[PDB]
Amino acid sequence: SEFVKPYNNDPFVGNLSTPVTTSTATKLYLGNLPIYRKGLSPLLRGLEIGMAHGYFLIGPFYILGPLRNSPNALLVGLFSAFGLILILTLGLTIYGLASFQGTEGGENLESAKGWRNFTSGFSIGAFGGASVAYVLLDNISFF
Amino acid sequence: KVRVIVDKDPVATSFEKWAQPGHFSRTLAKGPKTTTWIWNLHADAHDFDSQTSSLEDISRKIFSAHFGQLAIIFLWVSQAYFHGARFSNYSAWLLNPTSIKPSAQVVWPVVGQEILNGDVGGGFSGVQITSGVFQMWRASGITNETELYWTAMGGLMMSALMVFAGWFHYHKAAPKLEWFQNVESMMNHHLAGLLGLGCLSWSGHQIHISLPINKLLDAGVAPQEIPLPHELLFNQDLMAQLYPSFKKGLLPFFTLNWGEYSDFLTFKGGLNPITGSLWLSDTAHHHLALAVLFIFAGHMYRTNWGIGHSMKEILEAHKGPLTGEGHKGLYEILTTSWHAQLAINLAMMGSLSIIVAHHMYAMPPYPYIAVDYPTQLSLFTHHMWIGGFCVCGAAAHGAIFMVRDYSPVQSYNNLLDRVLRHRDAIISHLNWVCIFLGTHSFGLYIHNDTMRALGRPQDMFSDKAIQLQPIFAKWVQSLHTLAPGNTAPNSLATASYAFGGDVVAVNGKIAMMPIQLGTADFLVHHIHAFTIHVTVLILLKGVLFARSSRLIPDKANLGFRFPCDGPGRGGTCQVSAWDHIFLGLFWMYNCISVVIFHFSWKMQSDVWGTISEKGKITHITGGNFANSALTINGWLRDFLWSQASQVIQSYGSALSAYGIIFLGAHFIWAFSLMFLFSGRGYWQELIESVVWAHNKLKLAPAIQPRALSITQGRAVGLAHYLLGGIGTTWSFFLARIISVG
Amino acid sequence: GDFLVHHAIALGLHTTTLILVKGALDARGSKLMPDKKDFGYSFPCDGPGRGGTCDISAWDAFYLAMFWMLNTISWVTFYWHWKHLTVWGGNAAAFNESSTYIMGWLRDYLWLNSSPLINGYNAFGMNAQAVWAWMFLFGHLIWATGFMFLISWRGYWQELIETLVWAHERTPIANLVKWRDKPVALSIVQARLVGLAHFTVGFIFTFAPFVIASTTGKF
Amino acid sequence: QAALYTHHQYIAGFLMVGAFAHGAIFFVRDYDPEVNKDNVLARMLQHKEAIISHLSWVSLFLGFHTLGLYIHND
Amino acid sequence: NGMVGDCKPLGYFDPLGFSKDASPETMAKFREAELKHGRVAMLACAGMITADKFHPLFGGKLSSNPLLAITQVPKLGLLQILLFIGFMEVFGILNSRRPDYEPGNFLGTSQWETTPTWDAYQLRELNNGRLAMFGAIGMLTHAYITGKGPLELLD
Amino acid sequence: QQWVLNPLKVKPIAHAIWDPHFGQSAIKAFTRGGVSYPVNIATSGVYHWWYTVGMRTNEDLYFGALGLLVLST
Ligand code: CLA
Ligand code: CLA
Ligand code: KC2
Ligand SMILES: CC1=C(C#C/C(C)=C/C=C/C(C)=C/C=C/C=C(C)/C=C/C=C(C)/C=C/[C@@]23O[C@]2(C)C[C@@H](O)CC3(C)C)C(C)(C)C[C@H](O)C1
Ligand SMILES: CC1=C(/C=C/C(C)=C/C=C/C(C)=C/C=C/C=C(C)/C=C/C=C(C)/C=C/C2=C(C)CCCC2(C)C)C(C)(C)CCC1
Ligand SMILES: CC1=C(/C=C/C(C)=C/C=C/C(C)=C/C=C/C=C(C)/C=C/C=C(C)/C=C/C2=C(C)CCCC2(C)C)C(C)(C)CCC1
Repeated sequence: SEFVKPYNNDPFVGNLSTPVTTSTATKLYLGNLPIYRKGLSPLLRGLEIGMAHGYFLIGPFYILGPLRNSPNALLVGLFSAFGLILILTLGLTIYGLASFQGTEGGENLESAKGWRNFTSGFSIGAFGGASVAYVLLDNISFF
Repeated sequence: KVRVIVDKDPVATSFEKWAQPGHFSRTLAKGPKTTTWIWNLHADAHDFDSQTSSLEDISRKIFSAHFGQLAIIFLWVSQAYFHGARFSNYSAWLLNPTSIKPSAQVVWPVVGQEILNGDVGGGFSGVQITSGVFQMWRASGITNETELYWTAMGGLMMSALMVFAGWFHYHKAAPKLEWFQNVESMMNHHLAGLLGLGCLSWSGHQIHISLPINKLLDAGVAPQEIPLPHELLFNQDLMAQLYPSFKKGLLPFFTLNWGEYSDFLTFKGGLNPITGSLWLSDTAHHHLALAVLFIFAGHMYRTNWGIGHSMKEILEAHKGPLTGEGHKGLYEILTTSWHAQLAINLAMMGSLSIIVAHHMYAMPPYPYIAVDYPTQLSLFTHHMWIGGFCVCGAAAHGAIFMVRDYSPVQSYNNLLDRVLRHRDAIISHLNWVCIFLGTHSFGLYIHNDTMRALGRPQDMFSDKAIQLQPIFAKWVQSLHTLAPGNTAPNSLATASYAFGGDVVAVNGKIAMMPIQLGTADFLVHHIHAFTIHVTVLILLKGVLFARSSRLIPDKANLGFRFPCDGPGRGGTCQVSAWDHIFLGLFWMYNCISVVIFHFSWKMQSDVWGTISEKGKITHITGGNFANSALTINGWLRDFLWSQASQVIQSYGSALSAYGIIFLGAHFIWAFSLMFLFSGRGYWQELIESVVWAHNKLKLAPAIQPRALSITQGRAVGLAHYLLGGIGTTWSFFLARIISVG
Repeated sequence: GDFLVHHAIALGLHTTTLILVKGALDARGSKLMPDKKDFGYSFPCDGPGRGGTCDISAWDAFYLAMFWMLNTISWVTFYWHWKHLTVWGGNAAAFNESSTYIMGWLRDYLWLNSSPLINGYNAFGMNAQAVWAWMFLFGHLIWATGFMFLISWRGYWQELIETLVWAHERTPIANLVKWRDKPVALSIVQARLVGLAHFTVGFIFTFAPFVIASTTGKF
Repeated sequence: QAALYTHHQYIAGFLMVGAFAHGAIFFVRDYDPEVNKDNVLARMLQHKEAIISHLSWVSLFLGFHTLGLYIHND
Repeated sequence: NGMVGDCKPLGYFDPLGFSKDASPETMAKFREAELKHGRVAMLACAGMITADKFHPLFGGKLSSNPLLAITQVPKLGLLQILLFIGFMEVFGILNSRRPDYEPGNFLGTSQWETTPTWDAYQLRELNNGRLAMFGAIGMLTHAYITGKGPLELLD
Repeated sequence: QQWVLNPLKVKPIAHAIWDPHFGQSAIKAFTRGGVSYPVNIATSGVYHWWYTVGMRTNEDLYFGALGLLVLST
C-alpha cells in the first residue's frame, strides 16, 4: 500500500499527502476550526479565537507568576493576561496595517476591513475570556 | 559459493613510488607548482576511491590499511605492557593498591623536568598514570614483571606479523571483490568466530587464572607466594581447594547439571566489598554466556550449505504502506559502497564508546579502580570524547556516500528516496525541537541566575522554590533497586549501587554510592538532550542536503568538500556537507564538554569522597552540586573557578606539567580562532607582500607559496580549536583529580 | 614583568597596524584581485576561483584588526589593573614575582580577583555585586554568541531557512499569517559584522564587570 | 580610576581602528593617482609591499620572542 | 459485503442474518458500532491491566479495583473525560455526514492506493477489537464479583 | 551633599534604581550610600570632577543640567 502520495495529484508541489496532512480527521478538525469554518464572519472568527486564547492566558500568570503565593495572585494574573492581550491585539492591528494596505473588498480576513473586524473580535473575546477564567478560578471550589 | 579467490603478485615491491610523492592521484602525480599541492598530497592520501575506480583495488587497499592499523595498535598494547614491566611500580601497587599512586612513566633529568618524577609511593619516582592498566593487569591476574615483559614481546611479535600480513595481502596475494562481498560469511565468522570464541577464551582464562589469583590476593596472600598460572591451570586439587565445584570435573558441564558450578559461576551482582569492583566470578559467567550467545547468533547467514539467511531477502521482505518499497536496495548499497558501511560502523562504535563510559563508572569492573578517582574520570571522559568523534565521522561518511555512491536507479522509492523526499520536514521539525529544548533547558538556568541576582530564591527553579523533579528517572531507579528480589530473583544484589542500596567503600575512600537525581539533574539532562539534538540537526542536515538543496540544485556536482558556490544567492557559504560536519564537530565538542563537566561535578560532590568509621560521609566538594548547579554563575564559580586552583597552583610540583599543558591548550584554542574567523584572501595578499620581499632578494621559491585553501583553513581552525579545548579539559581534570583524590 | 608585557603591547600594536595598513594599501588592488577598487570597500568576496578569495575586500581587514585592537587593549588593561591592584594593596612583590610567567597572570590576577565578582550571588544569598556577576556572565554569553556568526557562514543558515519557510507555508492555521519580505539568511558581510559586534560588546561587558567589582571587593 | 583608564583605552583603540578603516575607504573611493602622480602619498602605495613585509617581520619577531620568553619563564 | 471483517475460524459469521436483506446504511452503522466497541474495549482492557499494578496518578493510592477507582476519581476528571469523548464523537458524526464515508475510517483511506495488506491489518484491528470486547466485560464482571482487579484476580 | 562632607568614605551615587523585578534581599543589598532607596554607586568620577570644579550643592548641579538642556535645545 501507499499512504503517502502527491498533494492534489501534483508530484512537483512541495508537499506530500500523508495521513497527518490529508486524513479525514485532520480535514474535519481543521475545516471546522473557527479560522476555517464555513459561514462564519470575520467578527465571529476573531470572537471565538479571542475567547479561546483569553480563557487560558490567565493561568500561567496566576500559578507561576511572582505573586502566586500572595492573596492577590488571581488579580495579578488577570491583569497580566489583560496586558499580554493588549500586546497581542496591538500586534494584530499593526499586522493588518502592514499587510492589507490597499484593500476595499471587505468581508475577508485577507482584507483591511475583515482583518479589523477579526482583530476587534479577538480583543473583546480575549478580555472576556480572561475575566471569565478569573471568575471560574475564584469559585473553583464549586466543582 | 562462498570461496577464497585471490590474485597473486598484484603489486610489485619498490621504493620508486615512495620517491614519487604524489603518485596516488593523477593531478598530484604531476608535481608541485604551489604549496597547496603539498597540503593536497596529505588531504587525498587515504581517499582511495578518488585515486582508483576499481572497487576491488579500493577493498584491497582498505584491507591492508586495516592490517597496518592493527600493527600500530599491537605496538601500543606492547608499550603499555612493557612500560608496566620496566618503568613502573606495579609490584608496589599490587602489594598496597590503595596508598600507592599508579605510575608507569619516568622522565630523564635534563632541563629540570626531573621534578615531574613525583612521589608516587612504593619507593618509586615517576609520572602518575590514570589509564587503569594497573587495575586491568590485577584483574587479569598478572603478579610479576616477567609476565608483563613477555606479553610485551608477544605484542611486538604480533605487530611484526601484522605488518607482514598487510604487505602480503596487497603485494603477494590480494583478494578479489567476490571475496570481499561475502558479507554473510563475514558476519558468521565475526559473530561466532571473533566475538564468540574471544569471549569463550577470555572466560576460560578468567575461570582458570583470574579467579584463583584474585581470590588469594583478596584473602591476603602476597604476590610472591601466589601459585603461578601454569601450576593453577592443571592442578585440579588446588582449584578444588579454592572452588569446591572443580573436583567434579567437566561431567557436570557435559551432563546438564550446570548448577554444580555455582561457586565460580555466579549471578551475585553488586561490587566485591574487598576490591570495590565487580565480582570476577560474575564476569566469568558473563563472558561465558556472551560466548554462547554470539556463537548461537553467528549461525544465521547463508554460506556454501543450504541453511542460513540471506540479508537481501530479509531486507526486501520489510516494506510497509508508509515506506513504499521499504529496504529494497540497501543490501546492494552496503555491499557496493564502503562509505555507507563506514558510516554505520562509526556510528555504532561511537555510541558503544559512550555506553562504555556510562557503564564502567557505575559498575567498576577492575579491582581498586573505583577508589582510583583519576582513573575513573580519565576513562569516562576519554571514551565520551572518542564516542563523539566517531559519531561525527559516521555523519561525514554518510554524507560522502550520499555525494558519491548514491544512485536513484538503485535507490528509487526505497527508504533512502523517501527520506530525501521529505528532508525539509525532517530538518524543520528537528529545528523546532532544538529551539524548544534549548529555550527551556537553558532559560531555566538563565531564569535561576536572574532571580538569584534579583535576590528572589523563592522564585528559583530550585529543589525548594519551584521543583522540577525527574519523576521518571526516580521511578526507574526505584525499580532497579527493588529488582534483585522481585524481577531478578537469582540476583543477590543490584546491578549498580548508583540506583540505590549500600555505600560501598574500600578503606576510607568511597567506591560507589547511590546517585540522587533532583532539579539540577533534570536541568543538566535536558541540556544534554538539547546539545545532542542540535548536533543531530547539523549532521543530519549535512547528510540529507549533500545532493542538493533549494539554494544549490546541483550541489552534488561540486563535490563532497568544496569551499562555496560563490557570493551569489546572497552567499552560498559552507553549503557543503563537509562544512556541515565542520560545524557539527563544534557542537559535539560542546555536548561532550558539558557531559564531562556534569560527570566531574556530580561525582565529586555526591559520590566520591571518604567515609569514616562511624559513617561520616565527606565528599570532595561537599554536595554543592544540588544547590550550585542551578545557575550558570554557580557553574562558573563552584566548578571552574573552585577546581582550577589545583591546576593553577601546580607550578613547582609534579603537576606543573599539567599547568603548562593547561596554558598551552588555552593558547592553541585561541590560536584556532585566527583560522576560524579569518579568510584566505587577506592571507594570500599578505603572502604576496612577503613574496615581493623574497623576490627582491632573489630567493622566492620555485614552489610558489599560497594561503591555505578555504576548506583547509576551516579544517585547521577546527583541529586547533578541538585540540586546545580538549587539552584544557584534560589538564584541568587530571591536575584537579590527582591533587584532591 | 613590565619588560615582557611592554613587548607584548608592542606585538599587539604592530600586528594591528599590520592588518590595518595592509587593508588600506591593498584596498585598491592586489595580485589576487587587481580590480578591487571596482568592487569597492566592503564586498563579500571574489568567489572560489583562483584558490578562494575570502575576506579580500579590505573591510575584512578592519574586521580582522578589530580582534587585535581588542586583544592589545585587553593586554594593556590587564597590565594596568593587576599592577595597580598590587600597588594599591601594598604587595608589589606579587606583580614583580608572578607577572614574569603567564600562570601568574592566570592565577594572581584573574583567578584570585574573580572571587568577589562571581560571589556576587550564590546559593546562600546575594550582595550588591550581583549585578556585576550577572553582567559578567552576560558579556561571556554575548562573546560566545559572536563565535556563531564568525564561524558558521551563510549557506547552512540559508538552507535551514528554506526548511523553515517550507514548514511555515505548509502548516495549517499559521499559513494564513504570511510575511511580506522573503526571509533570507544574513549576508556574508552582515554576518561578519554581527559576529564582530557580539565579540566586542562581549569583551567590554566582561572586563567592565571584572574591573569594577574586583576592585570594590578588594578595597 | 580603573573604570576611567579602561574606558578611555578602549575608546582610543576603537578610534585608531576607525582612523585606519577610513584611510582604507579613502584609498578605495577617493584616491586619485592622476592628482597624486609621484606623490608622497602615492609612494606609500609604491612600496606598500616593503611596508607590509617589514610590519610582518617586526610583528613576527615580537610575538616569537615575547611568547618564547614567557614560555621559558613558565 | 465489501467489508473486511470475515476471518478463518468462523468464516463470514452471521448466524441470525442481520446483514441479510439490509441496506448499506444499516451495514455501515453496524460496522461503525463494531469498530467503536472494539476500540473502546481495547482502551478499557489496557487501562485495567496497567492501572491494576501501576497507578501513579492521584496520589499513587487510588483503588486498583476498576469499579471503585472511577467512583474515587474527582468529578472534574470525569467531566473532562466525557468532554474529550464527546469531542471525538462530534467528528465521528461529521465523518458519517461526509459524502465519502467508510464506517470506522477517520483516516480517509479511500484516497490512497490500498491493498490486501491494508485489508489484513483492518482485519487485525477488528479481531483484536472482538477479543477486547469480550475481555472488558469479563474484567468488569470479575471486578464486581470478587472485588479484585484483573492481575490481582490472577494473583 | 553628603559626599562633599566626607569624600573619602561616602560612596557616590549615580542614580536611583527603579526595578519591579527586585526582591526584598536585593532591595536591602542595593540600599546603600546613606540613602533609603536602592541606588547605583557611581564609578565615573563625575562627583570628584564636579567637586574639584566647584560644585557643592545639588542646586548648582540642577542649574547646570537646566543650562545644558537649553544648550541642546
Ligand atoms: C552562547 C552561544 C550560542 C548561542 C546563544 C547559540 C544559539 C543557537 N545556536 Mg548555536 N552556535 C554557537 C554558539 C551559540 N549558539 C557557535 C559558537 C557556533 C559555531 C560552531 C554555533 C553554530 C550553530 C549552528 C550551525 C546551529 C546552531 C543552532 C543554534 C540555535 C539553537 C536553538 C536554540 O536553543 O535557540 C534558543 C535560544 C537560546 C538557547 C538562547 C537563549 C534564549 C533565552 C530563552 C533568552 C530569551 C530572551 C528574550 C526572549 C529576548 C530578548 C529580550 C529583550 C532584549 C527584547 C540558536 C540560535 C542550531 C539551530 O539552528 O537550531 C535550530 C544550528 O543549526 N548554532
Ligand atoms: C456489538 C458489537 C458487534 C457488532 C455491532 C458487530 C457487527 C458486525 N459483525 Mg460481528 N462480532 C462481534 C461483535 C459485533 N459485531 C464480536 C464480539 C465477535 C466475536 C465473536 C464478532 C465476530 C464477527 C465475525 C467473525 C464477523 C462479524 C461480522 C460482522 C458484520 C456482519 C454481521 C452482522 O450483521 O452483525 C450484526 C451484529 C449486531 C447487530 C450486534 C448484535 C448483538 C446482540 C444483540 C448481542 C449478542 C451477545 C450476547 C447478548 C452476549 C454474549 C456473551 C457475553 C458478552 C455476555 C457486522 C459489521 C462479519 C463481517 O464483518 O463480515 C464481513 C464477520 O465475518 N462479527
Ligand atoms: C480525556 C483526556 C484528557 C485530556 C485530553 C485532558 C486535557 C487537558 C488539558 C489540555 C491539553 C488541560 C489544560 C488539562 C488540565 C487539567 N486536567 Mg485534564 N485532560 C484529560 C483527562 C483528565 C482527567 C481524568 C483529569 C484531568 C485533570 C486535570 C487538571 C487537574 C485539576 C486539579 O488539580 O484538580 C487540570 C488542570 C484532573 C482533575 O480535573 O482533577 C480534579 C483529572 O482527574 N484531566 N487537561
Ligand atoms: C467512544 C470513542 C472513543 C473513546 C474513548 C475513550 C473510552 C476515551 C477515554 C479516555 C481517558 C480515560 C482519558 C484520560 C486521561 C487522563 C489524564 C490525562 C489525566 C490527567 C491527570 C492530571 C493532570 C493530574 C492528576 C493528579 O493526580 C495527580 C498526578 C496528583 C494528585 O495530587 C492530584 C491530581 C488530580 C493533580 C475513541 C476510541 C477515542 C473514538 C471513537 O470513535 C469514539
Ligand atoms: C484537540 C485535542 C486536544 C487539544 C485540546 C484543546 C487545545 C483544548 C482546549 C480547550 C479550551 C481552551 C477550552 C476553552 C473554553 C473556553 C471558555 C469557557 C470561554 C468562555 C468565554 C466567555 C464566557 C466569554 C464571554 C464574554 C465576555 C465575558 C465579555 C463580552 C464578550 C464575551 C461574550 C466573549 C488534546 C491534545 C488535549 C487531546 C487530543 C485532541
Ligand atoms: C616632545 C617630547 C618627546 C617627543 C615626542 C614625539 C616626537 C612623539 C611623536 C609621536 C608620533 C610621531 C606619533 C604618531 C602616531 C601616528 C599614528 C597613530 C598614525 C595613524 C595613521 C593612520 C590611521 C593613517 C590613516 C590613513 C591612511 C591609511 C591612508 C591615507 C589617509 C590616512 C592618513 C587617514 C619625547 C617623548 C622624546 C620626550 C618628551 C617630550
